[PDB]
Amino acid sequence: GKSHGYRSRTRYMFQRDFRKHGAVHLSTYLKVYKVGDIVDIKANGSIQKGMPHKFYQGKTGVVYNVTKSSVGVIINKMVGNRYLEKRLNLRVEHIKHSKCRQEFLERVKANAAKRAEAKAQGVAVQLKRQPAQPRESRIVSTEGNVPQTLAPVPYETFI
Amino acid sequence: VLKKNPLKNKQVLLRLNPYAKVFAAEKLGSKKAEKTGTKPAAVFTETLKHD
Amino acid sequence: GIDHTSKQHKRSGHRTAPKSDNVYLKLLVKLYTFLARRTDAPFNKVVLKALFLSKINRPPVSVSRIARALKQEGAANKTVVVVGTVTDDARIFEFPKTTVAALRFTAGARAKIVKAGGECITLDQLAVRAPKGQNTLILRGPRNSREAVRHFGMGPHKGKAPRILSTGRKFERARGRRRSKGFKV
Amino acid sequence: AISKNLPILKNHFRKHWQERVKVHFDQAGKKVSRRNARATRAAKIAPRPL
Amino acid sequence: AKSKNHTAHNQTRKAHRNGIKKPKTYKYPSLKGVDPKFRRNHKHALHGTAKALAAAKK
Amino acid sequence: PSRFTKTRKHRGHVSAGKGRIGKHRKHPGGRGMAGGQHHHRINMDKYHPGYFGKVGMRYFHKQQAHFWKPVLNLDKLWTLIPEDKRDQYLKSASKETAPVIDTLAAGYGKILGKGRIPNVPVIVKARFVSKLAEEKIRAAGGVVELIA
Amino acid sequence: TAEQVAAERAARKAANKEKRAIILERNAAYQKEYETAERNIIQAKRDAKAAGSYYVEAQHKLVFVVRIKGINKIPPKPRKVLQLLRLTRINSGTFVKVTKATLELLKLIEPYVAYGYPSYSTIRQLVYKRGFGKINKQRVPLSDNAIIEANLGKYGILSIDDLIHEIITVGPHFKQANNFLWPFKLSNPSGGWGVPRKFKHFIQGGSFGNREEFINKLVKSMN
RNA sequence: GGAAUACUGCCAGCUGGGACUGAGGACUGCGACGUAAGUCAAGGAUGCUGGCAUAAUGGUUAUAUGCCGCCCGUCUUGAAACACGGACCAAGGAGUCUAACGUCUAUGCGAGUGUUUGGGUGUAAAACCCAUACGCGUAAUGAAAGUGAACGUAGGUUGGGGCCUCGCAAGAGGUGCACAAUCGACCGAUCCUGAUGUCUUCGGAUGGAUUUGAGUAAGAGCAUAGCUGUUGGGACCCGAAAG
RNA sequence: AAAUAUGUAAGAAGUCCUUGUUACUUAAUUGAACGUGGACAUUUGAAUGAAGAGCUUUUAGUGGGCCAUUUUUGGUAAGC
RNA sequence: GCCCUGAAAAUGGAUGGCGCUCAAGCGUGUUACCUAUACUCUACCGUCAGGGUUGAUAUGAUGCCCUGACGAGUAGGCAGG
Repeated sequence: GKSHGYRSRTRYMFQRDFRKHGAVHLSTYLKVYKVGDIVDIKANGSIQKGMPHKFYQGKTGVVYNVTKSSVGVIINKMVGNRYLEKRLNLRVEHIKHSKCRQEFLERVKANAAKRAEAKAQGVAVQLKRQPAQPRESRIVSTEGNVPQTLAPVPYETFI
Repeated sequence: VLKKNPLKNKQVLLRLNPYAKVFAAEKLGSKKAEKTGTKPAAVFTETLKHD
Repeated sequence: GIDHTSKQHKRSGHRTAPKSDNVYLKLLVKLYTFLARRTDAPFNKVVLKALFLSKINRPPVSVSRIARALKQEGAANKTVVVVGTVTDDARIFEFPKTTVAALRFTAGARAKIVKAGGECITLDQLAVRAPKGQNTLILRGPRNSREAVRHFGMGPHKGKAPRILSTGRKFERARGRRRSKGFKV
Repeated sequence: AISKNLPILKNHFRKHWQERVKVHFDQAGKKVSRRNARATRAAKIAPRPL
Repeated sequence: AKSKNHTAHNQTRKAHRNGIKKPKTYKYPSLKGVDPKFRRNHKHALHGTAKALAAAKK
Repeated sequence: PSRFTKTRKHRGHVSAGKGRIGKHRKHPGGRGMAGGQHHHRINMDKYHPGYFGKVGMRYFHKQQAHFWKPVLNLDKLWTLIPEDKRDQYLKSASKETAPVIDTLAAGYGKILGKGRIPNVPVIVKARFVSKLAEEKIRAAGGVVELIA
Repeated sequence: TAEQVAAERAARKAANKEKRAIILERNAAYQKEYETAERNIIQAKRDAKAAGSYYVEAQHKLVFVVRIKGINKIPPKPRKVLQLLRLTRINSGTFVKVTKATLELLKLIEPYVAYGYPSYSTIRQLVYKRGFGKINKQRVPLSDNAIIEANLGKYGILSIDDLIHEIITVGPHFKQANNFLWPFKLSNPSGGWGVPRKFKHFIQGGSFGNREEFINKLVKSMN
């Protein structure tokens, strides 16, 4: 009959990257984690302890606990018509600071600053992002760029 | 009690937006453009009529 | 047709009037809906609504509970309003003066309040004195203190009370309630 | 059959109970009797106390 | 008679009638599963800062 | 009364309230508490955790009220003196003429310790007191007298 | 009492006089704005030509979108988009400000709508004939400038022509102005769709997708 | 070289023909035209003329004509079905009542509440009256022996309606019941600590712990009634082969 | 190594400055948590929409499904 | 490309039928026209929502009045009759 073990379906998911097998470099053990940090989970199948179950591969949550060798992470998982709150104890080999929370904090600073120079000039700011806008009129010149005219091409076999 | 359409019925046309009075009076829904002579340059016609 | 985004002909989920047929209550209502409509004053809007509430949602406010609220800084002279009934409580000894407007006083509560030199007012009487609710303290009973609510949300690990009719060891205390008997909860 | 979140009742009626129901319609009657008896006992009890 | 065996058909229609909402977020969340030593010391930390706040009210 | 009854509102819909497919049949699932360990177990754990199995010691021929000992908290206590005579003792508050309170007379069997009492001394006759109960009476300058 | 009314009465009569004069000033100034923007663009083009260059016009900042499919059998994603754009009924239409975050919406929806670049004419007539505003839910015909000022005054915009201007120039309160305008309820086009089948693209023989300037002709016959 | 025309688009440019509608019911509004008094097509039709009386007209009904229209009820993914019941008509004919309950509501009283086993009384199964009890509630936790609810304005933090103060407004500060989240304290269980004592084995203060409870932390309940729902009952009605 | 689908973020529960508490932690008032006091509200931190948002209790029916485009398995195939 | 051969089944019979051959056939283009319980505007019924109004002043305050939107339905829930 059917088979649904814990690591069922995981052959390509927990595999190591091509020409990247072996010891895990120390950077991984030098990152510091704080309650409230945002991490992305991604299994390292060379470290079998403290390992996220495969549903959580590729998912991002919040740190809620810090321990000798692991962080606890809060993931919101959808079961039925409702998210349930899940907490995971992942070892550090399987976790990584979320890079987008970093752009975000950087921008919050940038924002505070833009606000500062604006006030200490007493001017309007405009701090929120606009999306890509239509495009304004241009004049293209023809100096050195007299348009080359093209036509469709006859069918032909190359075999 | 009854929506009247300013686009028929000049009365409510004038009620919303005066200006209409002057708009009409001065014409200007017609109104001649100025007149310039500007010619296209050689190259523009060379390539219009290219191949 | 229309791709409706929301239930059509849905009725606000709120009482619009008391379910009671007590003429007097309707009159208090008739009073307050004039007041609610014709003054600004958040107070009457609140008191209006509270008149519609069913009995489970007017839990009683007790006389010690009024004693306590009166100890709020800057509250001692407020007139305390209970859109429901006030009950006696042999547990406070020293009880202070004030003026309590309520729908109903139990006999002991009237006594208590009165004996301490205070006054018992009905809501229309409170209306004339305070058409805008000036210097009032609205109080509400503990609603989730009710026996019914002990059993809500009953389930594995929920910490709730079974709907049992009869209690002791021998009634729902064995398999599923202790590690030694199957599992625990 | 067991359903919903309800108390477990133990209503003992598995048994022909309908052959032994006692509805006391005689409540009022027996009382009038009890008194009429108390009356006439005291009667023949001369001035004794009952 | 054999009958049908499984399907998800209709299940998302059903989940989305009332469904999905999201988490139920609070400030001051469940300290469930947080390091016992740590918590035990947090207690004392909080007691003390409470103490002092009241000490600065004479 | 029957005229407020959905059975009247169902006259003319085939089938009463009960469905075309499922029918109202004559006991599916069995009678009474059938299959509580079988097809009715989900309802029975959840809803009735603890139901099956034993726990504890049997006791043959137990006589309720060998165990009679109804409790009264300090919390009340003054309620046992009647309303009128209550003000005087409260105000007087003397060790020389302090009120007896036969708690057993009043129907109680033990005085527990929830609550505060005013300072006033009280003579409390009871059979059984809690450790704290006696401690609060004494702080107010009354005593407990054990009776039976 | 018998006196007083004349105070408040001749007050507002006077207040009205001034409001009306402002609209007169404004409406005359928008005529100019428009008249010279358009003229500007025309001369731009002739000058480029004259320089042997090509003027290339600004990309459109604004579109009108009309839903043209009825309401059954619609896939969930376009269905949501149709609603977020307030298009939950066949032939109803709205204005959309074009940017990347909205352009990808129009893409998802393309089989179910016809859209394009509305002219002032078309906008003027859409708003005059079928302009209604949203005011405590309720849908209210814009039949006096007082109604517009009472809800849109807080952003400038105190006439129906103030409204048209915030629409056609897009610009700073377009969000709020445009939202105040209820979805336009168009009729079926008088004179027809001009194609044997609506549910192909305009490029493929017709209805659906961006027909560009040709939206004016279509909307005019629907309005 | 100078025009014209087409095509496409704009006009708050002017006009003809046809069709449906005419909701509202003193006045209030926004305007327009007037030098003016006034006028108006400006928050929904008026004016002038005529026609009909054993009638114009309207309802009904029968029939014809155009188009359209399969037999209901049932189970079913699918019935007009070459699935089943039903020839016709009257009368009869199926979710009840009871014991015990969940939720919600109304009502009485409220730390209590329930007169009706019984007594009193009577205009006699009614209505009126009541002593002692008892039930449920007001204490929990342990298998149990047992023990049993305030460090604190009955605690701290964050939201909170309402109220208070300043303010012409916007606002700002004060206080914040209900309710929600979180940290703490108190009672019992469990496991530790084991003081002052004592008869030497009793006693168990005090202080603790990712443990545990259907608890405490200024009570809500008791009772009557109704719909809906639960279980036992012939249990919505009618039906075995059997025993 | 796509396309389609998919996780998180886009702030008042935020930011910055000052310096309080602890039995944790550090060589270390060092960190970590939680705070006092002070400053910053026009676009306060993309878009579009919101027909109001949040929450609680309780209960019916159902628990034979079938069809189409597209993806797709068994089968020569099937209105399988 | 169109057309022809390849091209055999049982009652008599089906581009829906008649019939149609520079089509009433096949490919393509352009206009006009017909028509749904859909769209637009208006009346009326109901439902939901928001708002006004017994302040002293005859006859319904669960009433009167103003405004906007909405209407498919088995099993089934509730309501008003």
